[PDB]
Amino acid sequence: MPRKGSVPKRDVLPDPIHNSKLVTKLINKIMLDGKRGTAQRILYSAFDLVEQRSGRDALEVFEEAINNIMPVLEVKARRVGGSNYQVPVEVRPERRTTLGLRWLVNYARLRGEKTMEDRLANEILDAANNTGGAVKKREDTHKMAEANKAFA
Amino acid sequence: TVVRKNESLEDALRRFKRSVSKSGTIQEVRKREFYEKPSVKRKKKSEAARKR
RNA sequence: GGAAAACUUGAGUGCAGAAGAGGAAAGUGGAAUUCCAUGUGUAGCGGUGAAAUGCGCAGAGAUAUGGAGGAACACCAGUGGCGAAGGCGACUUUCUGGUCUGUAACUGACGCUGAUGUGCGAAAGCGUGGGGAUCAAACAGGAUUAGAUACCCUGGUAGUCCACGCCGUAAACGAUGAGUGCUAAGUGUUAGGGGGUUUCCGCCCCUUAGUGCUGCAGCUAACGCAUUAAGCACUCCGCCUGGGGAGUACGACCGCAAGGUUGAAACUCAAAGGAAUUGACGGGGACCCGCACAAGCGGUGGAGCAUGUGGUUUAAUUCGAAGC
RNA sequence: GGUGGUGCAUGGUUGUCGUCAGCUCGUGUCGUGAGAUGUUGGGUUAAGUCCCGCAACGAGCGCAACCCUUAAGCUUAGUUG
Repeated sequence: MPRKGSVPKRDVLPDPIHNSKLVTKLINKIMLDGKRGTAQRILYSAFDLVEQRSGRDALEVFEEAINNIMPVLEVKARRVGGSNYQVPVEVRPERRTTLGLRWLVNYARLRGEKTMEDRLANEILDAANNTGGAVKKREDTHKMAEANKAFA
Repeated sequence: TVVRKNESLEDALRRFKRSVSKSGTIQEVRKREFYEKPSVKRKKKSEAARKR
């Protein structure tokens, strides 16, 4: 029911492993087909190469990795007819936390391996330092409405 | 014809756009774009002014 | 009806002033599109809903103290004013028209319609000289678009602008002919006369002529009108009485033409028409609702099957479905 | 005997618009009539679901649960459970 405009946002649960709502919201994103026991336990094996390439703990590195995915300018195409409609949108932190995690489990499946025992381990610690993989959520909107700043 | 100094350019842009606003200069070259007939120039002189 | 008088409202001749785009003639200056030249410079400038034709290497435009042309002259600009109407607009002046108020001096109704006649007569068209600076029929170019040269665009011809001849036509309509009496109001505003306070030129109010906006009784079919009557009365002229055919044949008049004015019938249809009502759809606007769209997650179409449709096929591949 | 024909002779009868929420009557009044008011203006909402204010009042149909049940209770019999 979107034609009323704003719908209330859906809420999160913090897992007792980390006491973080986003750790289980990282669990709620990796659940392809909603597989709870079959993907979370294998994502628990798929931070073992994430923490192999990064000695810092997960609760610090997961707010480090998405901090290079949270943008300041995204694009919402407005009805302007024959224009590029590239309107800069400073994100509300609800969707800014949401959009930083949306492109993560979209991208693990086009690398050299195709096993989610380590597809989620391949994907995360390539996408922490604002270079490649999931930063094209953030860094490509920083090269989309900027060379054409005439179509805000 | 209005010089804006002793400030920044923002209120100088907001003077130039205001000196444009309080003038029959940009409105006159808006007035003098094309021709309206004197059977219809009084339609502008009544529907904007005889109702005012 | 004629005969002898007067009064002045009504009208004219008086007097004191207001205003202006009212017609025909002389000046002052501004700004602009076009040109030629300086400086300047070199890649684009113009034009485009979308790009392009074009204009660009000559400097195209640009750019200013300053060089010019065509033609008009925002500001004072208004349900302002004047003109019978077509109309009237930078002004300074010339010649005036005419409006209006006030005092009302005077002549003693000197009036209205208005057939004839005479004028004006908007725009375009028949032509002349400034005209082609801008605009622009006709013509041109580029593409769009499913369709072009159409909606887009310019260049550009007479025609434009004005003066010099007209034609005699417009929704020239306030869709209300012109002159006179009488019946609810409020409300601004244009000019003159009237003032009370005063004002430091302004408040309130009488009146005239009007310019406007709302609004009784009366009115009509209703709209709507109601002191700037389609109300209540009088006088004159003109026009009308079904629609086409028809402003049409012919004839008459005019015109330089364009063509115009004047102005029927045969024959056919019994409906045309004016108001006001309910739906209808809307490429007219507005308002809400929907995994309708977006926000996210897969599938079918990707390819093997088997399932019955539609094609074939038979004497059967029964018979009916068939967009949600 | 007909499935031989004919939904279009038809009784039906369903799906659709469609969750669409809209749809009707008596007394007033007003109109020469053609016809209009009760469902609306203000604020509050999931749908004739509100209250104020409205020339309205009365009468409605669908209208929410009412029917079945989730679950959260109590009570009964401990029955082969």
